Amino acid sequence: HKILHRLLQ
Amino acid sequence: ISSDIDQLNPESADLRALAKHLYDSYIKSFPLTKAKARAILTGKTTDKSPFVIYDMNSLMMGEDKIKFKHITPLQEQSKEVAIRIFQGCQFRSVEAVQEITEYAKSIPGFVNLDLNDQVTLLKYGVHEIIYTMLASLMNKDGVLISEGQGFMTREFLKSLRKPFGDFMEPKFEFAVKFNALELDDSDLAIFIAVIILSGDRPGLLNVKPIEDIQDNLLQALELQLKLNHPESSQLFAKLLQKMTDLRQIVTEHVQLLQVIKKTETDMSLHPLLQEIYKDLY
Ligand SMILES: */C(=C(/C#N)C(=O)N[C@@H]1CCC[C@@H]1OCc1cccc(CNC(=O)c2ccc(CN3CCN(C)CC3)cc2)c1)C(C)(C)C
Repeated sequence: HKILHRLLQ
Repeated sequence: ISSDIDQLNPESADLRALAKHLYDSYIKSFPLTKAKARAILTGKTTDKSPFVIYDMNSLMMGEDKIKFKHITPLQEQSKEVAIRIFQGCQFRSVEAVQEITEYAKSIPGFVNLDLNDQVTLLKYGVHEIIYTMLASLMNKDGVLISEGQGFMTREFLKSLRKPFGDFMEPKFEFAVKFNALELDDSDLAIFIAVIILSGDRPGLLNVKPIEDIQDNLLQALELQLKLNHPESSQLFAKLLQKMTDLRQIVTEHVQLLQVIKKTETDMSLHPLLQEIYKDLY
């Protein structure tokens, strides 16, 4: 789930 | 106990502020409003009309001669008709996620949740939200594409080869019923928020804080619909049931993407869509 939590930053 | 007996619902003034706050994010966050999309579709606009794709001749004239802001991946332009069209859809989906995620930050106390919870919420939410927003771009005839520049017929899409012919009909089926509710961008703003904040999402560590926000938003939405659509009673109810149909579209969507993963080596799913579909239903 790496790309998502990038965008949540 | 006088404090304890404040089991009552928050004041409307606070909710309307929440409604307005959400709306602004929505306007800022997204490229195409329903209000805008409707202008084009009903023809009430001096904006350049959109190019109608109803067959191959139309499609080829579009690809060849018409200028489009949204295009099929350049690499993918070599491909079969049914692949290209869909690859272009796939690309616009990628952007929608970014836009949607930006919007979710705006929701009061989204970031104040656990990121394992908070990332899960988006994983399941986005497609439900995409299908909800797509319906603003649809009618019974077809769908607006590339920021209103093209319009592509429902029947053309059904004339494509299996399994792509049947791909979009269930969205059309939904979009005509959803659009019958006659919602607008100010209603949609809150409703999108309601979709994301669900305690039914699988693998959620802290349901209680989420359920509390959703309750906040359901209260906000209920009032917004009361204020905005006096004619239709139980619109709140009727609207909440559409969440069912959204789910069903999304599950069927993934189940057809299984076929695509097995059926063609040359349809390549984007790394992000792949991430979201990985371990999903
Ligand atoms: C689009 C669907 C298909 N197949 C489709 O909607 N697919 C996905 C379902 C769930 C996510 C995807 O939709 C993402 C999306 C978000 C916002 C807006 C749209 C509307 N579609 C487009 O704007 C669009 C853009 C480019 C192209 C490619 N074409 C450009 C014009 N000429 C050159 C032909 C190729 C298509 C659509 C989608 C279709 C039913 C339209 C195939």
